[PDB]
Amino acid sequence: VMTQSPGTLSLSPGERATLSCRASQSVSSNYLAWYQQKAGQAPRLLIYGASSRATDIPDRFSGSGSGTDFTLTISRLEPEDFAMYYCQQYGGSPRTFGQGTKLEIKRTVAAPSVFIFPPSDEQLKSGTASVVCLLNNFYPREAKVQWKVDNALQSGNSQESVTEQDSKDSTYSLSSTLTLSKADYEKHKVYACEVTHQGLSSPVTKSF
Amino acid sequence: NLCPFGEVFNATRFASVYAWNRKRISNCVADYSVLYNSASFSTFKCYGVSPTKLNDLCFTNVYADSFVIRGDEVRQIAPGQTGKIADYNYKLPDDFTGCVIAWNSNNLDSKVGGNYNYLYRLFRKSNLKPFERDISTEIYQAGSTPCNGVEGFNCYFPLQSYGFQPTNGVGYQPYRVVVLSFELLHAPATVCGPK
Amino acid sequence: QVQLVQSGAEVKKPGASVKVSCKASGYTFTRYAMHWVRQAPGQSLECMGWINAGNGNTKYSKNFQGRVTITRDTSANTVYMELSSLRSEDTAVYYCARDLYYYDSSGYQHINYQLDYWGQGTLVTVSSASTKGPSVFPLAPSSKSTSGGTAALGCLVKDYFPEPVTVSWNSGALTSGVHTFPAVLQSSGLYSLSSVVTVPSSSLGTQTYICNVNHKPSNTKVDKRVEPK
Ligand SMILES: *[C@@H]1O[C@H](CO)[C@@H](O)[C@H](O)[C@H]1NC(C)=O
Repeated sequence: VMTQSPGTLSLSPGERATLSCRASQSVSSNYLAWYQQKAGQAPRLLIYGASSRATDIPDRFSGSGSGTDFTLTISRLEPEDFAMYYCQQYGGSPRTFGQGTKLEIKRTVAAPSVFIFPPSDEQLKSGTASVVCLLNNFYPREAKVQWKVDNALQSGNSQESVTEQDSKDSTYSLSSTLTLSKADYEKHKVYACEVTHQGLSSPVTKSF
Repeated sequence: NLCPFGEVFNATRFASVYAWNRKRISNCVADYSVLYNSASFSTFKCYGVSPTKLNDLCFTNVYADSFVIRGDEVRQIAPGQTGKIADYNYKLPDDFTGCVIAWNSNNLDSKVGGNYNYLYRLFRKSNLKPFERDISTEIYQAGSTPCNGVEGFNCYFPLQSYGFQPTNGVGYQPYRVVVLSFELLHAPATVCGPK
Repeated sequence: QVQLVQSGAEVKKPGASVKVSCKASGYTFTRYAMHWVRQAPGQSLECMGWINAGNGNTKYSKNFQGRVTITRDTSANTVYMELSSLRSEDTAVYYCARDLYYYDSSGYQHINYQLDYWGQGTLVTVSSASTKGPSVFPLAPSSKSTSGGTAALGCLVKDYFPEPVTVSWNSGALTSGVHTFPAVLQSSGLYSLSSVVTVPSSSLGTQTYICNVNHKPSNTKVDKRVEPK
């Protein structure tokens, strides 16, 4: 492969970021090309040959080539620059793409907002009961969701969108659902969903 | 007679990027052999025609374009390539019938201080059309306020010059580029290989 | 402009064959070559093979070899990738890209490594589970009396396959405070989706609130009203 480091490179806004790709027989005096992939979109070329830029690429992007290794440089950091960046070359085997580095910028830490919804009457009439915990407007994204039943921890059926998807606001959101039999909901007086974001642990409880 | 391809390749000086220099070669016979023999050329990339059949082919006109660019930018001089040089300074059509040849010129085109004689078109309002040259020296109206002839905030010179130092890296080291454009109009074939 | 257009997202049963098409526009189809690159979810890009539109000549990567055939149609400026006997690991986003081909002095064709332009990307989900209908269950106005400003109204789209499902509230009227959270792939292999809207507590009595859920893969549109509990 081609060594693109790290899996994550993080940089403050207004700062200059450097992403490194290194290989021995892949470079072999051959060309190295870099691409930009925004979240959920196809890659777009930024620099070709490590020193030449395609049109529609801002001047802040720049590149260098140093024998086995080369780099991608963003002198000025902007929220738009947030993406995953890749390196490519040709080797003895067919063309090689580097693993990629994710670029992160400092931004506003946000408070998680949690909403718990008790199982529906129609669902209970159906005989299938599901209780839902909803998490929105939280940054940074990392979060741990715990469902407690009568102050007793439950891992029976906890299915959560552990992957937090960034909203258009650039603050991440997540969903968690606990599925239980209808009798268990009535048998246990109190159900609660507790989420720990940073040190902030926010519990919300719903009950029959 | 003999086609003066070698004069283009062995010209003592070469044109700047801001204005490519073109000579039309017509009504002569050329050996493409001399070009393929020489080991001097770093880049010999042919688009739209196989180099082997070139001598057999007969062309109405053959245009030779000469300029000097930094070595990495040589990749920009190719069909359908997006870059500052390709989009603005010198452009090659998507359908191109010709070859791009380039060699390092650090021996002749570089000084310790640097040669600022060769320049590129840094800013232009619109991308240049294929096979077109613009030498305009109007200051770039980057700002909403017009430049009014003054270099200023949001106002920028049309051109900027490479600084060519022999110590500078190969990408920044000068490379001399000859573009051969082969023209077959519905016209008599003026240029042919003897073979 | 130069545009590469790719086929719509595909859901295929295991062991079936996927065919993904890349349209070409804004350039001479014959003069460039098309590469296909796959991205497994949250993974690095991998170049499976290249098609030369003029020649028709093909080359493939060894890892993907034995399953991928890349073809071309000169007329429609469209390139096709076909993969067969899909494994579960195959589920990924597949991209088409454009590379110039150049000619060496000896006359043999070579590919420029630069991938100038990319297709939008066609997603291939390989799943054992077959298509299932969406069940929309009301997430009632839960007046916990916390505040008069905020109310929580929702719908649970449950046990549906395949994705996507589109959720709108009050026929597109309600676009403020409406959060449609990402779906969850269950151990069932089925999908679960919940959409909420925040409205004034004064509004529940004054205005109705209906969630309009559409599941075109199953041809099912469920308009469920969310009445206070
Ligand atoms: C350029 O180099 C020498 C200069 O005397 C000339 O004889 C030769 O034919 C030329 N080579 C080319 C045009 O490839």
